[PDB]
Amino acid sequence: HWGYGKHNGPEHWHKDFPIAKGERQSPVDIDTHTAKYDPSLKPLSVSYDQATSLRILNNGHAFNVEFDDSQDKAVLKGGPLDGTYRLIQFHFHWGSLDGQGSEHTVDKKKYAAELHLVHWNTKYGDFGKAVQQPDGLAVLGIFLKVGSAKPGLQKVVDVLDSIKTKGKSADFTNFDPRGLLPESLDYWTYPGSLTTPPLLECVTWIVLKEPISVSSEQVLKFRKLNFNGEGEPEELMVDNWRPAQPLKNRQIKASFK
Ligand SMILES: [Zn+2]
Repeated sequence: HWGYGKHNGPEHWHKDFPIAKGERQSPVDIDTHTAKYDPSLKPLSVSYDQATSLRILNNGHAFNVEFDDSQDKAVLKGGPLDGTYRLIQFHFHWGSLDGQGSEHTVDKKKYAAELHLVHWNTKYGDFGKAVQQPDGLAVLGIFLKVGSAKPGLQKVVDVLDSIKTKGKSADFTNFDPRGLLPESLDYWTYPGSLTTPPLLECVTWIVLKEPISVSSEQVLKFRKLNFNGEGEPEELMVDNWRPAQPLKNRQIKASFK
């Protein structure tokens, strides 16, 4: 039912998902004047050498690259996190134009896109159990700006033509998610939610300060995808981002000075 249209987009999600009006919704604007450096925050640790990508899928709202999360092959630890979080999928949100597309903003600035690397806490034993808990998920969010090409993104861009419409998928093995990281892993963190329905308040957000650069050619490939299924009227998969939600009572902490 839900999507990003005038009729079914973020403004309306609360009708079927009333947590959309909740106290810990994502994304948020990150005000660098109030998001204070916290010298107790630890560095992020990613152990991705055994990461095992399986498939890439157009699910009608984005494309997901899915990973084998049956063992500790690709894990996020440290930062604000207690214990071990396994990578299950990554996906992006992006705009129709370069000046919009990110979900998080930084002093109201919107980036061209935002990458989300979705991990779940092995405390809970599978993703479905994890999403029911406040400490269930950790999502690493990485901004994209348009400039030089990102070499590590090219493998993704090169298969998007094979999953144009909703429901299409392709084999996608041997993808290295380290290739999507920026050089600095300085971050902001706060407690929040999934940014699509069901909007569950189960996420420790970790949003990197440093954007990655992608080329105009790369992000243009994103914008050729379709929200629709095969044989339906074309609706380009663009502006699949939720806008900033109220911070309410929450604290955003910065890992860096
Ligand atoms: Zn996302």
